Formats: sequence, C-alpha cells, structure tokens
Amino acid sequence: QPPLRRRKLEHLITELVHQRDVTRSLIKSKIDNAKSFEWLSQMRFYFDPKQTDVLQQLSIQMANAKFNYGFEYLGVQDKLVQTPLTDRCYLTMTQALEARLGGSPFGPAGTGKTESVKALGHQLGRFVLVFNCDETFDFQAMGRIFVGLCQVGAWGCFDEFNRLEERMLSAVSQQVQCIQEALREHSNPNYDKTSAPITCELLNKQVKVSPDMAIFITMNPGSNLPDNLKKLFRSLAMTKPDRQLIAQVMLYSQGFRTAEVLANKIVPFFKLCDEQLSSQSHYDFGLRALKSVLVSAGNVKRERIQKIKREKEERGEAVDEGEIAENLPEQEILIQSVCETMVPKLVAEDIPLLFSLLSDVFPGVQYHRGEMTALREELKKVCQEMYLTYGDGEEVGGMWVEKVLQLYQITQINHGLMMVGPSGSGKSMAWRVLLKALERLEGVEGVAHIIDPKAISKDHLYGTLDPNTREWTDGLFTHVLRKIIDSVRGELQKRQWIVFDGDVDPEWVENLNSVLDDNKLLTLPNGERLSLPPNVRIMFEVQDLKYATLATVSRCGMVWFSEDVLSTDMIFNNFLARLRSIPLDEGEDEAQRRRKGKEDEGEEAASPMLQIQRDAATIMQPYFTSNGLVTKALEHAFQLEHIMDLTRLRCLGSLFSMLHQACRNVAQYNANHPDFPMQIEQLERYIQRYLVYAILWSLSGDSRLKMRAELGEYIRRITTVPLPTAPNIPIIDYEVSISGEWSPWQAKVPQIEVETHKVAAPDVVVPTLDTVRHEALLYTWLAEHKPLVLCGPPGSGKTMTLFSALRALPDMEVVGLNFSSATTPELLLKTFDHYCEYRRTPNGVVLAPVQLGKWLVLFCDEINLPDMDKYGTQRVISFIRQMVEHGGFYRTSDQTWVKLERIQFVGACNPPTDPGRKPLSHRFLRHVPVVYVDYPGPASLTQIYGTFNRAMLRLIPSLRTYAEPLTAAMVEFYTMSQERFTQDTQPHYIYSPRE
Amino acid sequence: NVHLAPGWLMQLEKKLHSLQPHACFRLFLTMEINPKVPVNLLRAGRIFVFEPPPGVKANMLRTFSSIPVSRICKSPNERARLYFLLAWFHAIIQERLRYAPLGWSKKYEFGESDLRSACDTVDTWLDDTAKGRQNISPDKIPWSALKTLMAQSIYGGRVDNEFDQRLLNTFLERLFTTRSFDSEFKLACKVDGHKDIQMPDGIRREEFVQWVELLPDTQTPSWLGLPNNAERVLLTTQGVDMISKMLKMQMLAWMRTLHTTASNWLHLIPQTLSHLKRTVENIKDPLFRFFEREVKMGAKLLQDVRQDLADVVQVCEGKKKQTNYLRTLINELVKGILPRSWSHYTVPAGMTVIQWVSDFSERIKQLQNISLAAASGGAKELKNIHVCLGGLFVPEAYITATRQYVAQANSWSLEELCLEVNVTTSQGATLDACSFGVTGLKLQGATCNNNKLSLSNAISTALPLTQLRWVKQTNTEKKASVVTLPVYLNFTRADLIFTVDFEIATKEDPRSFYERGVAVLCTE
Amino acid sequence: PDRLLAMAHMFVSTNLGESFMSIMEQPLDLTHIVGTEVKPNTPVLMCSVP
Amino acid sequence: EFLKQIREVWNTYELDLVNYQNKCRLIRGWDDLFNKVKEHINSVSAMKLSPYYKVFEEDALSWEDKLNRIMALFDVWIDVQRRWVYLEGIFTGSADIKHLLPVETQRFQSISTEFLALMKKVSKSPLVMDVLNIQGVQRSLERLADLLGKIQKALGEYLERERSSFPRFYFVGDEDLLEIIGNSKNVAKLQKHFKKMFAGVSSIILNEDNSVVLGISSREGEEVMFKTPVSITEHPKINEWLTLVEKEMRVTLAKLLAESVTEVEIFGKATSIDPNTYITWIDKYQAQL
Amino acid sequence: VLDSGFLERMNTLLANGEVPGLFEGDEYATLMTQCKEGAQKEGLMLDSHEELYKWFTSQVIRNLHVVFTMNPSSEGLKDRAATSPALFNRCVLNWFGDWS
Ligand SMILES: Nc1ncnc2c1ncn2[C@@H]1O[C@H](COP(=O)(O)OP(=O)(O)OP(=O)(O)O)[C@@H](O)[C@H]1O
Ligand SMILES: Nc1ncnc2c1ncn2[C@@H]1O[C@H](COP(=O)(O)OP(=O)(O)O)[C@@H](O)[C@H]1O
Ligand SMILES: Nc1ncnc2c1ncn2[C@@H]1O[C@H](COP(=O)(O)OP(=O)(O)O)[C@@H](O)[C@H]1O
Repeated sequence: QPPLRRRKLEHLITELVHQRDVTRSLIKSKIDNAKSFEWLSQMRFYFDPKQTDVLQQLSIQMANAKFNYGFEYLGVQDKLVQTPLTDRCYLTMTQALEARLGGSPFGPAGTGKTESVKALGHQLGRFVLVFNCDETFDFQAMGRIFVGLCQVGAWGCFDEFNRLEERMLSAVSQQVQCIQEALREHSNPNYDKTSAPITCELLNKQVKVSPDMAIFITMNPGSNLPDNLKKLFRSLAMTKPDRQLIAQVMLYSQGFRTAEVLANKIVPFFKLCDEQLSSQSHYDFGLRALKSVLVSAGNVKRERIQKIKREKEERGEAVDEGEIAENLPEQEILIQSVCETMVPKLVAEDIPLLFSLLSDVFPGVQYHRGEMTALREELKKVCQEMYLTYGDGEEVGGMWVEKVLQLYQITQINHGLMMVGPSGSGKSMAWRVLLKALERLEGVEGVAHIIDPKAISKDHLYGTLDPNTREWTDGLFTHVLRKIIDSVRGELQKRQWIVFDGDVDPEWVENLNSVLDDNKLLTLPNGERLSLPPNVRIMFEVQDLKYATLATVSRCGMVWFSEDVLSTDMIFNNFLARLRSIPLDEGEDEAQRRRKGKEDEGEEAASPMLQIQRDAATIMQPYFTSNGLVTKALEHAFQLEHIMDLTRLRCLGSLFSMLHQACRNVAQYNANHPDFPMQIEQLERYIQRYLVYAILWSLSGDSRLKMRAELGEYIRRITTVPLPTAPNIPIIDYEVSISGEWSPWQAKVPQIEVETHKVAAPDVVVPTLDTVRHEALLYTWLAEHKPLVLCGPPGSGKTMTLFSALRALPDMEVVGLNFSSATTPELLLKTFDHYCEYRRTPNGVVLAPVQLGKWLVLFCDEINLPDMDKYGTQRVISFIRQMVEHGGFYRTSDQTWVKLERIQFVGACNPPTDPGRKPLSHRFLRHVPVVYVDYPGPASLTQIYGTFNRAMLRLIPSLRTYAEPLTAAMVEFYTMSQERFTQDTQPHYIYSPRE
Repeated sequence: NVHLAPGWLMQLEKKLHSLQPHACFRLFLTMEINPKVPVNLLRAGRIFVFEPPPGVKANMLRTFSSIPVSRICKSPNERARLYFLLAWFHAIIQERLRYAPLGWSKKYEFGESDLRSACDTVDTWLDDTAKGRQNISPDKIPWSALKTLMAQSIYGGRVDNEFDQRLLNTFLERLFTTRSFDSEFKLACKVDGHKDIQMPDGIRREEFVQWVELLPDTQTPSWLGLPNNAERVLLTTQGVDMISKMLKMQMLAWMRTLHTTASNWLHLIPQTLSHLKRTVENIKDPLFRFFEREVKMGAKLLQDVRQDLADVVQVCEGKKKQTNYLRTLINELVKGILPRSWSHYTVPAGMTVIQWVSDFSERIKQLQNISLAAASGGAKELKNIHVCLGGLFVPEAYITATRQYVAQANSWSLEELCLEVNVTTSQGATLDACSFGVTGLKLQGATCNNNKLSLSNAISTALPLTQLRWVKQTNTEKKASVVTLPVYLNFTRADLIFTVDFEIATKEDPRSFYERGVAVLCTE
Repeated sequence: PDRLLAMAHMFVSTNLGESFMSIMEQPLDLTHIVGTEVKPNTPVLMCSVP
Repeated sequence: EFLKQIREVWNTYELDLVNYQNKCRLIRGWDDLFNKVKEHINSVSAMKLSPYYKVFEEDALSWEDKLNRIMALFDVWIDVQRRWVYLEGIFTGSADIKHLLPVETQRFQSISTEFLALMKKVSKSPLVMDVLNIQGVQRSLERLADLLGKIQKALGEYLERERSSFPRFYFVGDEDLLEIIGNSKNVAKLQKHFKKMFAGVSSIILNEDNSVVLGISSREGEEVMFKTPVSITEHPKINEWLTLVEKEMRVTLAKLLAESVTEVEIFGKATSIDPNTYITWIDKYQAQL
Repeated sequence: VLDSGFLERMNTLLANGEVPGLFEGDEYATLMTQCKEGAQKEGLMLDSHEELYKWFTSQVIRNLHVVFTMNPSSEGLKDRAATSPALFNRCVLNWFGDWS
C-alpha cells in the first residue's frame, strides 16, 4: 500500500480493535439498557448533520461530560493503542474537564502522560500545544501563548512541570491559577449564560477565556503540584502502561497473525534487556523503543513478502499474498528486527548476554546476519589500500568489519549518528574506510569535514552577530553548512560527512538539536533557517557519553566501537604493512606517488630505505605474531603500575616509532659504510637487540626503576634472543650499538671536569647516565617528530635534559610555553602568529615558521595544569590532540583548514598524584609517549655534584682534598632530608635537586 | 493563607518590626505548615498549631458540618443516605491514613477536595437518575457509576500502587451497594469480635447527625478494618521516634568515641569477598551470572566501606589529613546519618548507620557463603542453596534469574512460566529440579499452615522455608479461595518485588485479607 | 515498647507534677492569650496542618 | 600629569565609525568609551579631596563638566543608535510595513533622514571634542530618543492589535508575526509559520496567481480542498483571509465528515464488505475523518 | 592573591621573567620608545624593537624581587601549589611563625 493509506489502515485497525474489545465487554456483561453505566463510560459519538453551526454538529459524550468537536485539521497523527490505562486517563480527564478543573497526570517517564493528553485533545478535535519544560523553555513567550490559548480555545500540556526552576515555576503557576479560576467561574449555575464575558488578568490586560480551553500539568514525582494549584487540578497516576496490549495491537496492525504470542514474548524480553544488561546511558528500552522495533519488524516482514513475490514472479508461479504471509516465520522477523536495531548500541560484553536472553525468551530461533557482498568486497580493497586487516565473521578483524557494516546501516537509516567507542578502538579507521568504499561503490565522491567542537569557542563555531551593527558572522559549522547548501562546485552531488571528533557536552549541541531532529533544520540568531541537505550526515566520533544530554543521544543513531574490536594483531599487521610499503626517508616525494600508483609495480626497490626496512620487517615478523614476545610483554606490562593510565596504542606507537628509528640508524650505517653494508646476520642481531631494547623502554618507560627491572626480568625469562650476560645489572641499563652485541651505557658516561666558573650555571649540562639514556631516547623520539611528553617530580631538570638533547640538533628553536589553570588555546594561537606565518600554498593554507629550513618546537612546561571544564575535556589538550592527529586546525577568521609545517609539541609534566594536576585524556595520551624522569639517585647525585664540588674547590688548591667527603656529606644529608620531611606533613616540603 | 507568598511574608515581617501598633490592634496570620514560610516571621510571632482532632466521629462531624444542610436535603431523600455513606467512606480512608504502611501502602493526599468532587459526582448522577422524583428505589440508584467514579478518578486518581487500588475497590464495593439501604447493614464487622456497627435506620440528615453524635468514644483500628494491633504498632513507632528526637536534642573529644565506634565496625564487617570464577560452563547458567554480579557489587561496596572506615580511624587517630569526602563522611558518622556513598542498594527510609552496618555484615556473610558454595560445587550447588530474599541487593533480579534457569533447563520459553509458592516447615526439605529454597520471608497479619493462610492477630509470622516453583502456565481459572499477596522488600512497603498467590483456609473472606493489609516481607 | 509513650507520660507526671500535661488536653483559650501575653506588634501565626 | 593625561587622552580620542550595510556610518566600542568616561569622572570626583586639591581647581571642575557632558550625550546616543538600528531593520525588512503604518513610517523616515545627516556630520569630524561642540546636538538627540521610542511603542501597539484580531497570531513570535503581516504579496513566504499557528496545517494550496486559497496541505502531503475557496483578492488583509481560511477549513472538514459518515453507515449495515469499495472509501477521505 | 586571575600573570612573571600580553599595541610602542631610550641611555645601543624589547626584560629579571606574604594555612598553601607551582619552584620560602 502507499504510505498514507498504510497509516490510515493502521489507525483504522487500532481503533477497530478497541471497538471490538468494548463490544465484547458489553456482550459479556449482558448490558440491556442504553443508559447503563457499563455503556456510558465509553467514548460515544453522536452526529447530527441537521445542526446549522458546524462546530456544534458533533457531540462527543463520555460518562457525564459532553464536548463538541473543534474540527481542527490534525493531519495524520499518531493514534494510541488505547491501553486500559488510557481509558482511565480519558475518564479522569473528562471528569476533570466537566468540573472545570485541569488534569494533572503524574508518574515516571515513558508512561505516556503527554501522549495520552495529546491524544485526548486530538480525539475531541482540539488544537493541542506541548510546552517542553526542560532548559529549552521560552519563558518570555508564555504570556503570549497563554493569551492565545484563552482567545482561541486550544489546549495546553506541559511535559515535566517540576523541571522548572523555582521563579519560573512560580510565575507559570500564578498564570495557570488565574486562568483556571477564570475557567471555574464558568461553572457557576447562577451565572448568566446569555452574556458570559469571563475575563482573566493576563499581561496586565483582560483576556476572554474560551470555554473549550483547558490546561494540563504533567508531573514527574521523584516533586508535587504547587500549593496554589493543588485545589484546582485533578491528578491521575500513570505508574505503568500496559506494554503487552500496546504491542499486541500494533503488531496485529502490522500484519503479524500471531500478534499475542509475539507481544507476550517481546515485552518481557525488553524488560530483561533493561535489567540484566549492563547499565549504560545510551541504552533505550522504553515503550518508544518497543514501538519502533515493532514498526521495523513490520517493514522487514513486508520486505520479505515483496522479495518472495518478486522471486515467484521472475519464475512461472502465481503469487498469493495471504499464502506467502501464512508460510512465513514471524518470530524470526521480530528477532531480526530486534538484533538490527539493538546490536550496534551494545558494548562487547553485553552481546553474549543479549543473545542468551534472546534464546531464553525466543527458544529455537536464530538471527541470520544480512551480508552485503559488494560492499564487503569494496571494504577489502579499501582496507588493503590503506594497510588495514580485513576479516569475515570470526576471522582476524571480523568484528571491525562488522562494526563498519553497522555504521553503513546507521548512515542509511539516520541522518545524524555517533560512534562512541573508547580510545584506540578504530572509530576513525572505520568511517574513513566506509566513506572510501562507498565512494568507490556508488561512484559518488566522499568528502569529510572534521570539525573539532571544543578547540574553538561556541561563538566561533556557530557564529556571532554584532550587537551594534547587527552584522552576522558565519561560524565554522555554519560556514561549512552554507558552503554545502550553496553547492557552487556541485556540493549537492557529493556525500558530505561532518565528523566532529570531539567530546559532547550540552553547550555546543543545543543549536544542533534542531539539525539532529526530524526537522533537519538549523536556526540561527540572525533568523536564517538552514535546511540540512539530504547528503549531509552529521557524525560524532566521541570517546564516552558521560556529559551528553538524553535529547542528543535519542535524536541520533549510534554504533558502539568497543575496545575488543581492535585486536592487537590488527595493529601489528598495520605497522608491518606500513613499514614494508611506506618509505621513511621520503618527504613530499614518494608520498603522492603511492596514491598515483594503484599497484606500485616496478618500484619495489625505489630506495635502499625500502629494501632495508623490508629486511627489518622480515627480521621482526616472528616477534609480532599473536602469541609473540611483544604481545606477552604488553600483557605483563598492563598488570604493572605506571605514572599515567596505560593505553595499548600509546605503547604500540612508541615501540613502532623506536623501531622506525632503529631502521633509520641501519640506513645511516649503510650510508657511512659504502664498501661493506651491514649483512643479513648483523642486521638480524641488531634488529632483535633493538627490539628487546625498545620493548623495555616503551612498555616500562612510564614506571620507576624497580618495576622496569621487573619487566626486564620477565623479558629475560620469556625471550629467546641472547641478552647481556652480566649478573646484576638491569637490561634497561644496556644500549645496542650498530654491532650485534650490547654495550653498557656507562661506556658513554665520561667524567668531564667543569671549569671554575659556571660551576652551577643552568646551561651546565653535565653528561650523566640519565642525561645519556634519556638523551638517546629524546633524540629517537624527536627524529620521528612526535609530541614527546616528559613526566616526573618537579625540578628533576626534565626541561634541562630536554634542552640538553634538543640543543644537539641545529635545526630546532625552542619556544617555551608555561601552562596554568588560565591557559587557553588562544595562547597557542598567539604563539603561532608570533613565531609563524600563514603561507598560502596552492593546496591550502599552511602555517610554517618564518625561518626556512628550521623546525619549531613548542615546549609546554605543565601540560596537566590547564583546568578541566565543568564537563572535563581541557580545551588546550583538545587543541593539541586535533592539531597533532588531524595535522592542522581551523582558523577563527577565514574558517578554512590550516596544515602545520615543521611544528612539534614536546612538553613536560608533573605526576597526576600531585595536587592540582588534572590527568590527561586517553585520546591525547595515545599519540604522546611518556618518559619518567625520576630524581637522579644516590650514585648519580654523588657523581653529578662531585664533579661540581671539584670544579668549585679548584679555587683553593689546599681545600681540594676534601671535595669527595664534602660531596658524600651533602648527598647523605640531602637523602635524610628527603626521607624525613614528606609532603604529608606539609605541602611545601619538596626536596628536589635544584636545591 | 499567607504561606503562598514567602517574599511578601518577609516584607510584612519587616513592616511589623517598623510600626507603632495600638494596644487593641492585632494581626492574625492563618497559614498551613510549609517549609516556604520565613524563619524571621516564625521567630517574631506566637505560633499556634491547629491539628484536626483525630477520630472517626470527629471526621464525620467535620464532613457533615462542611456540607450545607440544604444540599443534603435536596430531593430525593435517598441523597441523605448517599451523603452519609460517602462521609463514612471518607472518614474510613482518612483515619486509615494514620496507620501506615499497613493501612495504606503510602500516605496519599486524601483531602477536602476529593470529598467535594465525590459530592458533586453524587449530586449530578442522582439528579440524572431520579429526574426529580421525591423517592426512588435503591435499585435504580446508579451504584455502578458511583463506585467506578470514586474508584478510578475521584479517589483513585492519586493511587499508584495496584494493591491500594484493590483495597479502595473493596471498600467501595462493600459500602456502595443496594444492600446499604437495609435496616441491618453492618458498616464494619468484628469491631471487638462481637459488636458490629450498624447503619442508622433514619432517612433524614438530622437522624444521621444524631447517630454520628452517638458513636461511642472507644475507637479501635478494627473500625477501619485493620487488626487491633495496628494501634500498638503505631504506638511503638511513635515511641521510637520520640526516643530519636530526644536523642538528637541531647546531642547539643568525640574523636575517641568515633575512633572506637569505627574500630568496632571494622572488626564486625567481614574482611574480604572472593569473586566467582568465570568458567566456560558457568557463564551459561543464569544463577551463576546473577550471583557473580551480586558478589562483584558486594565486594566493590565492601572494599569502599572498609577503606573509608580505615581512613576514618586514621583521621580519628590524628595521623591523616581530612579530605572533603573524608570530612563529609566523618560528619555523617558523627551525626548518625547514613552516608550517601554507602547506599548503592535499596534501604528502608530513615535507617541509621548502626543498622546499616548490622545489615551489611549479614549480607556480606551470606555472599561469602554463596561464593564458597559456588567455588566448591561449581554450578550445581547454586541451584540448591537457600538464599534470603532480603540479603540480596536486587531480589527481583534473583526472581528473574530463577525463571531463566528453569526455562533454560526445561527448554520451556520464559513467557509460559507462572510462580507457585509452597511453604515447607520441615528442615532441609527436598528440592525439586524446578524448586528454589527461600528463607527470611515474613508474613504480616497471617499464619501459614499446610500452604493455607489464616487470619491472625500476631504482629508478624516468619515463614520457615519458602519454596519458589516455576510451573508451566495453565489456563485454569483462579479459584475463589486464592488471594494474591504482595511481597514488599522491607517493612516500609515502598518497593514491590513480586506477587505470590496463596490459598485461603476454612471460611475467611478475601475481602478481609485485602483490608487487613496482609502481605509478605522479604526482611523484617 | 508499644507503651513507651504512655509510660513517659507517667514519668513526666512523677517529675513535674500530675497536671503538667493536663492544660494541653483542654481546648485552647484564645481570649486570655490574645488579650494579654501578646504584644500588638507580634503577629499571631495560627499555623494548621494542611 | 594626571590632568595632562586626561587632556591628551580626550583630545586624541576618536570615535570608531563603521560601515552599516553601506547605508550609513555607525559607532561601536561603547564599552571601552563608557569605561574610560566612568574611570575619569571617578578620578576627578575623588580629586576634590587631598590637601593638594587647592591648586588647579578650576581646570578640574571644567574637565569634570566636560566628562559629565560627554557621559550624558553618549548615554543618550547609545540608546538612540540601538533604537534606530532596530527600527531600520524592521522598516526595511518588508515592503508592506510602510503601507500598514503610514504615520509611523513617515515619522521614522523623517527621523532617519535627520539621523543620517547627523551621522555624516560626525563622520566629517570624528573627534570627540568636535562632536561635543556641535550646535545643540543634545537637544536633537533627546528628541530622537523620545520620537524613536514613540514609534517603537506605536508599532508594538499595532502588533498587539493584529494579534488580537486573529487569535492564533499569539502562538507566533514578534519577528515572525511582522514577517507574516509584511509579506502579504509574497504569500509563499508564509508557509514556514503555519505549523505553529495551526495543528496539522503545514502549508496552504494557492491558486495559479496566488490570489485564491484553494485548500490546505498537511505535513505528509495529505490535503483538504475547500468547499468554497477563500478569495485573497476580495479580502486583501492578512487577518480577513486567514480567518476565512480557518473557518472554511472547519466547515469543509464538517461537510466531508458528514459525507464520510453517510458512506460508512452503508458500509456498517452489511454482512460482507468488498475490499475494493472499502479501500476506495479510505483513500477518498482524510485519515482523521 | 585570593583572586585566581592575577595568579597566572604572577606565575608567568616569576618563571619567565616577563609576562607576554601585558605590553601590547600603543602601550608596547611606548614601552619600546622608553626601552630604546633606556637601552641607548644604558649604552646598550639598540634600535630594533625585537632586540630592544629583550633589553626591557634584561633590566627586569635583574631588578625585580617579588615578595609574597602568606598567612600559615596548609589547605590554602596546597591550593596555591595547585594553581601556581612557581611559588614553590622559583620562590624560596621563609617561615617565621609566632614570636618565641
Ligand atoms: N582494520 C584494521 N587493521 C589494522 N589496524 C587497524 C585497523 N583498524 C584500525 N587499526 C589501527 O587502529 C588504530 C586506531 O584506530 P582509529 O584511528 O580509528 O582510532 P580512534 O577511534 O580515532 O581513536 P580515539 O578514540 O583515541 O580518537 C589505527 O590508527 C590503526 O593503527
Ligand atoms: N496508548 C498508547 N498507545 C501507544 N503508544 C503509547 C500509548 N501511551 C503511551 N505510548 C507511548 O509511550 C511513550 C510515552 O512518551 P511520552 O508520552 O512522550 O512521554 P511521557 O511518558 O513522559 O508522558 C511514547 O513512545 C508513546 O508513543
Ligand atoms: N645531570 C645534570 N646536568 C646538568 N644540570 C643538571 C643535571 N642534573 C640536574 N641538573 C640541574 O637541575 C636543575 C633542574 O632545573 P629544571 O631543568 O628547571 O627542572 P625541571 O625540568 O624538572 O623543571 C637545573 O639547574 C639543571 O642544570
């Protein structure tokens, strides 16, 4: 049937079922008189065409009350199932209206209070307005709306009156009290009905009150009606709707023959989904969800009927709709609809629970996943192109491809959707691959606009109007939407996906509620109304949903990307493929050539970089398997306690970058020994040794010395590659030279002699084991241009070590930035526009330092200090996360992308256990490695300052003999002071090496 | 009604401060008890509290005085008896409100507005039916209309609990009937076991008022249908409340007392909870899943409580800094208010910290026994363990888990199972494959013998060993001697877990069971 | 414990005389209290249970 | 030196003149200038204390008089600018707003001419002191404030009259009501507000030349055709033809319901309903009917 | 100090020796005019503002000692450490409580 006639049929069936129930009750009760109350309690209609006035032609009488049809055009509304509770609601509301008292149904949410009131209003043909009493409340317009209700005789229903703040509640209560007293004045028998000018004091003027007008106040206990309105309102308890009937009638209206059994199965199953499944914010198991699921099940059944009919029509057999309907499993269709609607929203742990409950309630029935073979083939091609692991069903990567398919289904169904998986789950790699596969399949070019919502203010995102000259400035989101709508370059012919990639809070989503709503419209403070184009898909890639309002969640579909989706084997395979394919010596060249080459045939030996990294990958392949050394080491290190919260992707990225530096060192030795390049044996020895070294310095880089030693012992116990054979030295204290064998770090710790002057000067970088291990690590991490982060107690000289390592390279100029609770991304913007300039490349705007050929490093001294918002998500941290991952940021003036050039974001930190240090978000910690710079230690202090004491005591030739005992005494006393005055006694009792 | 404008009350208090009153001048502020009133106005005035005088006779007198005489005198003369019946019903419910939660599961707002609405309904319907005749037969009186309107909208609008609606329906069907016009109608039976209140034989308002004035001043809860021990229960509740109030008054150095109290609590609370071992076969069993969730939640709460108590002990020892959370916890423990952190499971309202610790120790000990039995038996012993419904954090989840286990084991669907309750007094009674033991259930106002109820005057009776059996649903009609008793989580009767059924023995009216407030309690 | 209230009445009678609570039982007399012991600037708050 | 700093900061102070839709040159920066004025009057008033005040008293008093003059003048000026911007937006955002309010549009037209002349005059000399020395600028600016307020109030009174004449207009805000009453010839611009005034009405079916309101279309495309179409041409006022559309909707719905009941009575009094006839009847009439 | 607005600027001045953003626009121009004057007056011939401004800071670090007086309060000291680590890093702290 056409959709309109389909809705008419659904309405007619829903009403006829209630009529049949009432007639059956009348027959069973043996009602004989037309005046018996068993009949008078039902909603009766009396039609008299003879009446001259059309508004008084039809009388709707039920119990004592008798209303007249307002003959308002209501469109194709949503008829209710008429559950027995609605019967009670209709009776109580009509009794209250006949007594000139507004009705005040109360109960939990989802009961149907507002719908029951609105359906009653529509049944009488009266215009009904619902005022949502949430924060989206138009107080200034309520007096006008109440005057309109009085004048035109339309109904008024509030959603949750108690949600109003006290002053607003009191004002609206006073207005309602005046209106209801005016209404009650109609009921006086002595009042002259010939002339009845009933007036109410509204807006400091007299307004006539239409007799048909009524006000309903829906209450949500847990509180009660205001004191002045308690004596004017009739309250009804909507404690529990009859979900069994609500479903049965709807399923019977959808064509399901066995509606009763299906309803009696589905309702308790939804109750079990509410109870047994883990408590989540996004889980929606209310009557509304059940109603949708049922409609989708009806759609699936009709799709199956059409499929069978078409298949029979292709062959030579006749088609009978009833015959096909009878020979069709309804339980299978309902379970398929339930799984399709509810599986994406579920976390990984709850899916087996859902299937167990589904087998319990629906025994012997199974859900067959609907596969899309063409899109699956395209997924495989795109996955290989971008070096991803694609799997089918239970294979390696099957869960991720299943998540991508669910994302595609949600894109097909909804216009606004969210991926709310935790950090490092594959949210981005999923929607990028889906967009590319869709582009290659449908032939429609896909374009994404990653718009971070927190790196910029709400005014900069939605635009602001000039208070004086009333000029309108388009914000980032508004500018993007207007550019898409205008379609100056055929934007309507491309699939635009506006990914937000930023946490959701109820400030910048308030203006987005209209867009995510079925209106698909954006309202601007100017007054322009931007209609969402059909191809635009608002998309939110968030981490958690701790600070998201229920309205935004309910208005958007959602796929949960659980962290179990991204198995470590997939990341290992991605790294290995990326190493084998993408060269590292290449800059601008050999980068676009990858896109230009579909298969890269004839360019296998493009560079000795490529050959040498292929050899290195072949060497480390037997260690990156599922049950490999790296996997077991990571599993053991996750048990360990680290300074910051551990994420798998942080350690994995650090290890991958350090192995990249290992292969680059191999290439350097190749370039310095043209006669004898290193052979396969030496390469194997060096790569295995550096792999062990890299595991040690990546997994345990965050922790302290004792637990680094613990991980070293674990590695020694579980590894097969030969290790240093010295008895009582941690393996972390060993370095790997170009030769196969190890070498102790102490060989690179000279005992320099500082001059008499500058004995304690800041620039005096005394090379020490710490300033050698950590200097080597910082060199390795800076050669990869990563946002390195150093953490440790204050004064440990992290900036100094950092300075000692960084100043060894004559290409980077440090710009120290000090962060505090008042720091904002505007500070970084000022640093950029001071030290950098926005050069206009033909590709796009590029921010680069003024000094050509020199790279810029922005030292962030205290990354933790910037204060979290009232919903968390430090803004500067979000800016750095966007600009070190999306490789750029959006301007606040031109609203265009800015791609960075030669900018690094190395920073120092204080441990999160210190007071005032807000812990870092995982979405930012994923990219950045962390180095734990602890205090020098007794032996290092004895050496680091002994040298200092000899340099200082060189002034007196005779007193130089006491330099060693003086250093011993100083170190001893410093240790006693450190172990005597702890921070517990006083907050300022910190004893660092600066002293 | 000056309570409607607190700001104007502030302004009036300031004005009264700044005036020069004459000796004869006097200000009378009539108001209702409401927190919105200013403290300044209450401080500067002579407060007089005017409560309604308790008593069924007083309630009838107030209702009859409020209603104008001319309204009752309206023809037909049956209107007088209708109004007397309505007034008696209103008095019965309003007086029953005091005895809570036995009389009414919660204190509803039955007031003068409902009485006025009911009077308007009676007036309109009697005028419609009678059409103006001086006398009409009691049969022609629209009894069904009155019963339905005062059960669904007039009085049942505020009723949310289904069992309160059942009680209200029983009251309306007992009072509002054509038999109420007989000269021998008994308004309330078994007042003291022998005497029964009878309807006055008069047909005028004056006769009804005279009968009301002649009601004996010996009211007992049995007038309202409640057992005679409801008054004793209310009296002991009031005594406990008086003790608590005087103790709070007597509250108006403590480091050592708090330290020793916390040390005693830490000694009392069991130390550790062992989580269930999740095995491949175990995860399929619904009982194992539910018990694993229970032990996980219990262990988390136990660790939190123990750490907080250890920090409290350290602070009281003068060795630990007082964090804001710790300061709040110390303040709550000193004042005796149950901390908000230790409230992840439903507890009775107004329940002290000492009772919370006493209950938590029992819950954790039961969970430890459950975990030990699960570890020793794997999965078979979980089906044959006798678990108290009160001890569990979410007993409804346990009922669901039992239903799921039966459905899975016997291959039946989950929608075709009905719960049958069998009470066995024998120690360690043999449990069928589809029967689960239950202890700690308390029956209020009744005694069970051979799984057959009987009305009793005892405060409560402990069921020896309840057995929950899940049997396949049968379309057999419920017998007239079967009553559905609610099972409230605690004595407050605020949380409903599930509704058992029971068989009435000998000759006892289920209407009495509905009116007497008989119910099962998970914990006493 | 159900007779704790009735026994506290007896204890109060023993301590502070028998007629300590007797005056409370008698209906309130607004006459004397409004004529005397109430200043003209003191509003008489006649609070009642709703 | 404090006196000299006041003298220089005020003699070098220039107003921030800004283009406004190429219509005229307006002023921003009220916060900064007002804060400077307030700080300086505070300093001068506090200068009356201290033993050193006895010297250069006359200069301080004259300067304080200057600050008071500029403070009052620009306090009136900011309100005048805001009111004129608001009224210019209203009186140029529609074509019929002048026709409905002839006296008001003429009053604002005369004001706007004088205000544009004054804005050009200040644009010639954007210096603060030159602004102050304009012959009788304060009297003219107070006149502008008073007259502009009168027009704004009178316009609000007209809006209230229009709302009271058509009760459903109370459901729609001030700006949208102004758009509705002002875009009378652009009838296609009214379709965006029908969803607020009515219940299921999301548009109106117009004629070829948008002169006769044939009927109403709902949100789903479902439509009703008027039994007697409402003529916009015969009743050009928005009020008249909108009320006629509402009344005709009610009358046509009643008549269609009567016909549908006539058919469904024949449908009910039968022991066998032909599916074709029932589907035809369902298609013929509206869902609610 | 109770207001947290000034604490950021005080921390920046304590650590870096100069607070960026304090001197901007015509204020920066007048600073440079006096800075340039002072640079050449000091004999540090300088004409470029970039080099000249360095001269301004060069005079400050050497000629600005900030003394913070704070009543004894363990919790307040902890909040001050939370909002400004330089008060316990750059500033050496001296305790003298009640007189003996
Ligand atoms: N199919 C795949 N095969 C192999 N590796 C994959 C695959 N999908 C994702 N990965 C790896 O997982 C990493 C993280 O995925 P992605 O970039 O989508 O994370 P994200 O969800 O954006 O993270 P966050 O929540 O922290 O913002 C990828 O960079 C890639 O290394
Ligand atoms: N009689 C009914 N028939 C069908 N659906 C109903 C009925 N009563 C309530 N519902 C549904 O229950 C939900 C109640 O939501 P709503 O009425 O908007 O809020 P509230 O329950 O807070 O009043 C909606 O999904 C509504 O459609
Ligand atoms: N091995 C070392 N070589 C040189 N200086 C050192 C060494 N160890 C400690 N220091 C000194 O310790 C101090 C650390 O100060 P700083 O670098 O500001 O600490 P942080 O980076 O922790 O804030 C500097 O004076 C630095 O010179």
